[PDB]
Amino acid sequence: VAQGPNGRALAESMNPDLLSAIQQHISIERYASVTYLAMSIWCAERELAGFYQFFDGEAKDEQSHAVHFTQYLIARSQSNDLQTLDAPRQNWDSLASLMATAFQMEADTTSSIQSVYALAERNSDTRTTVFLAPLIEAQIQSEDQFAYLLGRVKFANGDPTALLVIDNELRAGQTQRG
Amino acid sequence: VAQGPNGRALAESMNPDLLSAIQQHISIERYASVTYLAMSIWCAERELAGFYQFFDGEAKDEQSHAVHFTQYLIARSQSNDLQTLDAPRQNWDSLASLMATAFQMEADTTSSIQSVYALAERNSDTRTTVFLAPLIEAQIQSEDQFAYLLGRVKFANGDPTALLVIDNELRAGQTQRG
Amino acid sequence: VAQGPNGRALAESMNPDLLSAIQQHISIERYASVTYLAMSIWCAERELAGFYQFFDGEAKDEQSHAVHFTQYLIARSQSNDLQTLDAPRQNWDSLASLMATAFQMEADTTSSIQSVYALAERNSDTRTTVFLAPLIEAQIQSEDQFAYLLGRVKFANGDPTALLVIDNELRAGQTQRG
Amino acid sequence: VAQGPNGRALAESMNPDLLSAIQQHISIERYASVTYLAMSIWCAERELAGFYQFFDGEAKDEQSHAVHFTQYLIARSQSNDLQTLDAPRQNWDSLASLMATAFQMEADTTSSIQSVYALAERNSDTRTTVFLAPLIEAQIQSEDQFAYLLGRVKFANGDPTALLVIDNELRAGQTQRG
Ligand SMILES: [Fe+3]
Ligand SMILES: [Fe+3]
Ligand SMILES: [Fe+3]
Ligand SMILES: [Fe+3]
Ligand SMILES: [Fe+3]
Ligand SMILES: [Fe+3]
Ligand SMILES: [Fe+3]
Ligand SMILES: [Fe+3]
Repeated sequence: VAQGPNGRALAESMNPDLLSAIQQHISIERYASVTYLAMSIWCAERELAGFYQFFDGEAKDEQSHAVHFTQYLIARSQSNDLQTLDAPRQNWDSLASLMATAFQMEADTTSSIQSVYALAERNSDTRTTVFLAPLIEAQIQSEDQFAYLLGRVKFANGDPTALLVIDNELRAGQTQRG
Repeated sequence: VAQGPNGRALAESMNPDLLSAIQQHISIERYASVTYLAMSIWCAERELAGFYQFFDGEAKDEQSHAVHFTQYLIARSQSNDLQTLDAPRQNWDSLASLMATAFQMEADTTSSIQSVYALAERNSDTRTTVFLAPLIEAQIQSEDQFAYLLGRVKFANGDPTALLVIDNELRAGQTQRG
Repeated sequence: VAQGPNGRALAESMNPDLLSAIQQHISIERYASVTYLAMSIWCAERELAGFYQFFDGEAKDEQSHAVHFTQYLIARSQSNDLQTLDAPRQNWDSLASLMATAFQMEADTTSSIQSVYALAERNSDTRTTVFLAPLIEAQIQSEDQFAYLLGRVKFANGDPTALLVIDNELRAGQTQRG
Repeated sequence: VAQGPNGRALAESMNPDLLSAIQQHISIERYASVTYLAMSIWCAERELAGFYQFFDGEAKDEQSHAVHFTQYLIARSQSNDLQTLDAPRQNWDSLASLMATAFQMEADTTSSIQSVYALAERNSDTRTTVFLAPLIEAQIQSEDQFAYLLGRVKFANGDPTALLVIDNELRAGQTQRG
């Protein structure tokens, strides 16, 4: 039995380019987490308590996704390499602009997973393509959810009254089309 | 065993300037109470039933704070001196202006506690600094809450529709960022 | 009513040096979080599942502490500034060496809070000294806990059998002297 | 409606090389089952009751996997061909050597599934690639589990005391990192 780079017994070697891609994706998830924390703060600063609660939860969820990927590398007997984390964006001129950044962040997270998936396919690392598939499935739902929240905020057309109504929806947990 | 100014057994003498400062602070809490009663009435007169209920409760809470301080003086064997209470402010041109006065009242209550705290520190009255600390902690949360209510009302920008929505939030007990 | 740097109504201005100190401390808590994640991974890589679970939980707790501080800045109407986060230490030659780093990390977190506390005292920012006191109290218990875990691991003197026994204690939630 | 090789109505024909690959994989699962039975016996002969119970359960699970594949061939209207089963390995010089064989057996089971998956992909048999994906996902977890058990036994470094502790973990159902 061979030992993998992290010292554990190795079921199947992993291409170093694929390993680096997964390590970079962990950074993307961690960056999404701190971005949603920054968005939660921006919303709290403007008394948008429902949006604050929503993004506070999204920050914790993205971190959980990051840890899920670190656990996969452990399972593959590959080394983890936790990287320096950039500071998030922290300033927006409107809730609509913040929600656009949030949607882009969610789409960019999927694009990063898809890039890892394509590289796994090129290397015939079927454990990795199989591992990623339900995460891509979850990303479709998150993209649908963020398109819903962004579209509903844009529908409000900057009316504070409409934004208060939506804020109360989010506080109540009404965060998707259902 | 020595007897304190209120006749009870005295654990530790208190500087008369610190005693006067605590007696004055009791008046501040009582004045905050009647101010919030006046605000409750102003809101009821304009059918803002959620704001009326909120301030009715704040009035009772501020009175409870006042009594809490009278109990501390009893515990320190110091005399209480319940003072003449000024009439509250009763007229505002808008809910936003009323909420600004409410926030200032809450901040001024903290500033009064802090002044008592500093005087206790100068006199090394550690019983008093310790007694006041959790009250200052509670004031941070109240200041956060009143900044939230004021900021949400200002966000409404005088739209009656938005103010009705916020009024219903307060009636439901949704009074903080959470 | 004045507006604070983050745009909310301002109860009491804050010295910019104290604000920077709190922002830096948020970074310390975030760095403790990612350090404990790195330690959790190191333990998982060596099948020390109880230590892995323990540090996984500590990572989430430190992040919660960081968010608690961001909420205080919001409450004080001060700006948050989420910073670039250094990569954690990731390599240790023994569990005993890892636990020494963990204890030092916990002690250094307290030292950072104490430095903020002293600066608040110099500026007479009593809201901040009061806010920090229960966090310092919690740090005493965490330091006691980490001294216990480090000391118990050192008692094992590198015996894998003893380390397996302690690992099972941690998996069971037996993480303190009690 | 056409009839498949096993006589049932045929939804989609299957390449004979892919059919043979699935039949061979059923043999791999059956061989893993009898290998884990042999390991269960080896452990029972040395009073390692927790390891005996663990491998007794793994033997039954591998057999269930084999039956799951026979059911897929039935569903595809393909013939099953239950093959002669080799005798398992039965002798090891140490628990650590047995656990190495167990890990290799688990990894080899995944490699066999991956080979079937690749052949299905080459033939565009999407029913089969989809059917196999959750089985590959389960194999990642089993490989992680067996790397954990092997690594924990190797950490014991042949100390009977440490092996008794781990044996009791397995009897209690503590068989993964968690
Ligand atoms: Fe994510
Ligand atoms: Fe996301
Ligand atoms: Fe009060
Ligand atoms: Fe008050
Ligand atoms: Fe902390
Ligand atoms: Fe800590
Ligand atoms: Fe199997
Ligand atoms: Fe298996």
